[PDB]
Amino acid sequence: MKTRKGIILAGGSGTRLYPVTMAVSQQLLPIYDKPMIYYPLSTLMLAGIRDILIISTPQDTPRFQQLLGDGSQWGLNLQYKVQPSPDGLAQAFIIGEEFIGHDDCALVLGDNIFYGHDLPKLMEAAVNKESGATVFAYHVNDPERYGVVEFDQKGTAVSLEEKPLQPKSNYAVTGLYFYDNSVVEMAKNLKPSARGELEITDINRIYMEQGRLSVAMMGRGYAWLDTGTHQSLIEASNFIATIEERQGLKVSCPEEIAFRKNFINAQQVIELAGPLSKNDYGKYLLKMV
Amino acid sequence: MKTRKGIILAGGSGTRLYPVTMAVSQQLLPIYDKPMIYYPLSTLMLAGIRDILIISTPQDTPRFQQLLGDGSQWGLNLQYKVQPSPDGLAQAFIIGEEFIGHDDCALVLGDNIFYGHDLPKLMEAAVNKESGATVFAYHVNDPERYGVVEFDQKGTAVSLEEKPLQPKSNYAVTGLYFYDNSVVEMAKNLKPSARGELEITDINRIYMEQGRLSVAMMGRGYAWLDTGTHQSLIEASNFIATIEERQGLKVSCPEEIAFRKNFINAQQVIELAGPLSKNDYGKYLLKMV
Amino acid sequence: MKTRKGIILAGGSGTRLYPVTMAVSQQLLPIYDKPMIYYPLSTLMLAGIRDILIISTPQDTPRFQQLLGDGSQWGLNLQYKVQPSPDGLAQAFIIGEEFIGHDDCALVLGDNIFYGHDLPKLMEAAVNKESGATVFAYHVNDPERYGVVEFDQKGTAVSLEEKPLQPKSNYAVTGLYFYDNSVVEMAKNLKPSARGELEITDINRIYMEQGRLSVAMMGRGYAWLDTGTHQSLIEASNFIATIEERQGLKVSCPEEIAFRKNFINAQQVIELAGPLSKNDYGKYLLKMV
Amino acid sequence: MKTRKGIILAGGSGTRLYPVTMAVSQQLLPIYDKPMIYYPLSTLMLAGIRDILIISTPQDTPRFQQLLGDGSQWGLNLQYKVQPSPDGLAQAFIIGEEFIGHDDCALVLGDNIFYGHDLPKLMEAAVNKESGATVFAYHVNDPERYGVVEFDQKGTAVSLEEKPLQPKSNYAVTGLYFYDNSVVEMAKNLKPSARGELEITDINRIYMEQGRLSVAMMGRGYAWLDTGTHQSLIEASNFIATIEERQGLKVSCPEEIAFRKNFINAQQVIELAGPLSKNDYGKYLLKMV
Ligand SMILES: O=c1ccn([C@@H]2O[C@H](COP(=O)(O)OP(=O)(O)O[C@H]3O[C@H](CO)[C@@H](O)[C@H](O)[C@H]3O)[C@@H](O)[C@H]2O)c(=O)[nH]1
Ligand SMILES: O=c1ccn([C@@H]2O[C@H](COP(=O)(O)OP(=O)(O)O[C@H]3O[C@H](CO)[C@@H](O)[C@H](O)[C@H]3O)[C@@H](O)[C@H]2O)c(=O)[nH]1
Ligand SMILES: O=c1ccn([C@@H]2O[C@H](COP(=O)(O)OP(=O)(O)O[C@H]3O[C@H](CO)[C@@H](O)[C@H](O)[C@H]3O)[C@@H](O)[C@H]2O)c(=O)[nH]1
Ligand SMILES: O=c1ccn([C@@H]2O[C@H](COP(=O)(O)OP(=O)(O)O[C@H]3O[C@H](CO)[C@@H](O)[C@H](O)[C@H]3O)[C@@H](O)[C@H]2O)c(=O)[nH]1
Repeated sequence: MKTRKGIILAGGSGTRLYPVTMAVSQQLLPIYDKPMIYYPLSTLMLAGIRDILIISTPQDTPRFQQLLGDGSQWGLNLQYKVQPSPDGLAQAFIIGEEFIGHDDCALVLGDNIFYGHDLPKLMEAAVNKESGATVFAYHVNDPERYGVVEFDQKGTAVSLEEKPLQPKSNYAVTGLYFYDNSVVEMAKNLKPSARGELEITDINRIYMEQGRLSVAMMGRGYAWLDTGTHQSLIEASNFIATIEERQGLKVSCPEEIAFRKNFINAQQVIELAGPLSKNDYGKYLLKMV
Repeated sequence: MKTRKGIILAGGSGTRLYPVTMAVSQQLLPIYDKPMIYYPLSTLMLAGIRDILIISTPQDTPRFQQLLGDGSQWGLNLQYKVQPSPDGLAQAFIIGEEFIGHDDCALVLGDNIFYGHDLPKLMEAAVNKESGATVFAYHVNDPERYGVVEFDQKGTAVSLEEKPLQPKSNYAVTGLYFYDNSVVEMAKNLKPSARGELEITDINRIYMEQGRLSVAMMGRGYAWLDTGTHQSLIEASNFIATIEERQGLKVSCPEEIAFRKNFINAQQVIELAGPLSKNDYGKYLLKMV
Repeated sequence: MKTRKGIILAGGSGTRLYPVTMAVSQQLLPIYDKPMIYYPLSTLMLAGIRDILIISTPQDTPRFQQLLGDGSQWGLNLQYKVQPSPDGLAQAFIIGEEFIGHDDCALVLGDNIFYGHDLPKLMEAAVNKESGATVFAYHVNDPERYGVVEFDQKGTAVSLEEKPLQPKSNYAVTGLYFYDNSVVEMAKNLKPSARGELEITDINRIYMEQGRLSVAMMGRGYAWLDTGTHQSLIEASNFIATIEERQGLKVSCPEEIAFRKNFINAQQVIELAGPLSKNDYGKYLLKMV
Repeated sequence: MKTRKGIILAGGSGTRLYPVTMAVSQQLLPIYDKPMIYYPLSTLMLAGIRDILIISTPQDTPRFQQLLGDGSQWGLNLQYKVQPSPDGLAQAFIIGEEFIGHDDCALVLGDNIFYGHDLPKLMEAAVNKESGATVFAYHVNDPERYGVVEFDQKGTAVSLEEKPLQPKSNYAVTGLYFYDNSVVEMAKNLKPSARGELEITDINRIYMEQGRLSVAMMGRGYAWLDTGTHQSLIEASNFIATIEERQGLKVSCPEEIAFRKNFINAQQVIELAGPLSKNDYGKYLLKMV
């Protein structure tokens, strides 16, 4: 089956970004012209996923609801669930067990921003994979900060380690994952790691050992914009601004993607444009159709 | 009397910045490494004002309270009051009548960012003025968007117009004002303009006609950053970021300002820095003391 | 035949960028960590093109030769020729007539900077096209400034205009072109335009009217960094720096491309690294092998 | 005597910046909208110095002369001299001995960028000093990279060390110095240091030991931009671009300075702005007068 459910994990207290995140959720922070979460949301929409569960903190979930509603305005079906404590990426599947049901599901971090050509085809295999899991590898300068995947000479991925002190490679596993239905029980069966979290890397290693993990390489022609510091956030906004102003197009605009993939029509677009017409956003949509 | 009370007017629905202000008050949005509200707050602190009333919309006032508390952590006394409808800048003095009492009071807009090494000195005269008012002029190339002050050959302020279609000068009257106690009665007597607002420019014209208006000039050593569009927000964040890292200092950091003006001591700075120490905002403070 | 010759047109006086370009040729200006010309040179190398003619002004041509030499150090064959006066892009084929001989040839502008995922594949049809020409269309905000290609409902390119006052579309024809051997005679018979230049757009319209022009779409996932203003130059440098620092990889590094495509071996790279080892460039190459 | 002569030391091979300095003199590289040399040149002009000697390498000197000419277009008198080998900053006084004659003279490095609203007043004292020397200190986080000046409790300069492994303070002695006529003979008596150069710090230590040294402090309102690496160059260009755009001015624009200090008149400004009018550098000047 094609993966048609997705979860955006957008919780966390954001201590690493204080004081900016003392009174605004990290995933609501603007990346130039739109909140951060519009980017990973766009990534799921580009993969054809329209049924999505958003997980956030007790305090932030209602702000995401206020921003997005049930998503029907974009031809989506959005649901929300609260994560009491940030216990690890894998907890997303426990919290989302009912939402997932017996289907396949993708997980994307609310702060995962991708930009690049052919992202839909980069994700196509993952979306259509019969069983197992797919993750994406990206070369970074500081592998120690991420889940790291090692490849042998044939170029086959043969190991995964979470924040290794001596990375076996410079390839980090990104915040976009595709899983089959077995991930739910797999997650419920995990024990906390040394840092007290249900590790996504433990989930991935299981799939790998059973030969069910596909590691899709995301080439250097793609940008995976970091959002870990005040500096990286402003560099992400400038990057997106440089692209949009030059092209006269927006990057990860849900309304545009919904329209282009026919989740909604021109008429619906014109309505959505109304409340946004005081700036380039609403005008952009009207000009579009 | 030295002006020792101040009001930060930080209401508004933020429609102009949608969708980034759909779930977030514009004044909580970050300008590089701190919430926008830290900027006008620092401006008042730099004038020696420690008793401050923050006004916002019903919905947003509690978020400002959660972010700032009563201000005692920085040696300030912050109180809060709500503005049900944005009836105009001058309504700040009606809502703040009880807070003001019989004292002089300054008003700063919550979305105004003032920068300038000599600003404290420039505000000194305004703080000490015995009666009347002081406003701050800044050269812009789009005067038609603001209150505009015209000067005669001698250099005396001769007229004030709110968004003149044919500006008489290129000097905008910025959102920082120091008034004597009579502004409250002036405000309570104003009638709404054509746009249905109690205008700050009408208040300023009254002081001008009584011969009690001083105009402080902010020359090219100053910056008054635009926060009106997605584009101006990133331009403002870029400005703060480049100046802080190239000049090795922090712009409008209340903890630093409170410490430097002795509102708080080194022990308190370290205590405040703890929760903020995962990034340079907190580490800078620890190094400072 | 596969296109195996290329021309980099890097002349012009650069008046648009004065006074920066009174002091340095535009194509020698740094785009973060390397001279601008390294970018279009990398593009040709990525297409497998190693036999290249560099055209510049009488004053600058020796500068490029000083920088690049004959390119043998990177397994290329670089030659130089002077363009007495900037009489138009098409003059490149007259100046390069002897160099081109009877072969196919690509033309890239010395200030053309592309960044994106599958560039080699995007150019593959062009490199292998039997006869005719191939150009690349990119969506921009200001088509008026470029050669514009209009598409009909079916998506077929139906017209080409050079800087139309009323663009028939928002697709600009970039500075990368692939031609068969017939372009030389077209160029020799072209009459100057209203502005007194031999227009590349007239050459392209000739191919188009013969039904021999392919228009390869460069999606919004690619960046075509503008280099026309002081502002666009720093946005380009920041864009590249953002990508490189995050990845720990360089964009358009000729030594790396030469090495990866086996134009040179590791031993060769070590020698090239020597004179560059005082900064990350030299160190990067050493680390690479 | 008022200091009326200045020397800009602009040699060196700039190997740390390869490959961008392979075919371009480092001081001809742009810092946003004008060549690097314009900055230290403006620093001298702001001190009222109009008789200037530019010293560079045998390959680069002619390029500066090509760009700047005799400086008469800006009411200056510029002359040039070649430094055969980079034997040290202090060699400037030997090479420039004939130029200096019996007068006082300032020395500024060709790659130092000084910014600050009060710099002119700050330099006024130095220009008027009857005898002795004035140097400029600036706080840095990496004092070990520069000449370092230590102050006692009183605030008196008590030691000077060139690149100390154990810095005695964090105040760097920047690349701007004002000397009386005794500096020439001091230079003739210097012996090369361990690194084989005539050190400016030995000269300054002599003045210090004779109790004839003044140290001007550049505090928070100043910026002293690093131009040593590819990264610092873009950081410096970002600083200039942001300050210029946000504050509506030009940093170190010789035409503007020449006009404002009455070195040239409005007609000459327009004439000079013509060739520069395709962009804002020229348009700003036209608007200025
Ligand atoms: O104790 C925790 C841990 C994470 N989070 C949140 O979950 C998201 C994950 O971010 P982060 O903690 O910085 O990622 P890491 O936990 O360091 O790494 C995970 O996410 C990386 C990027 O997606 C993967 O490379 C790693 O393999 C995976 O373990 C964020 O928005 C966090 O706020 C919390 O709230 N609390
Ligand atoms: O009743 C009100 C009116 C305004 N605001 C806020 O105040 C700021 C002011 O913005 P805006 O209303 O759009 O500015 P204008 O009212 O058009 O202009 C005012 O602010 C300018 C400087 O920013 C001055 O030059 C003008 O003279 C003055 O009238 C915003 O964040 C508003 O939301 C409130 O909170 N309540
Ligand atoms: O005789 C010439 C003409 C141009 N150039 C250089 O080529 C580049 C092109 O810039 P410019 O001359 O300003 O562009 P245009 O010639 O106005 O336009 C051309 O380049 C555009 C994309 O850059 C295309 O869209 C247009 O169709 C094509 O005609 C610059 O670095 C020029 O200096 C030369 O070296 N020699
Ligand atoms: O004989 C020489 C020596 C240097 N330079 C140039 O002068 C600048 C100085 O650069 P560099 O030699 O690398 O700096 P240092 O000599 O290490 O440091 C000097 O410059 C610093 C400020 O930039 C001061 O703090 C130090 O005290 C002073 O010794 C460069 O553009 C050089 O190419 C010359 O043109 N000729």
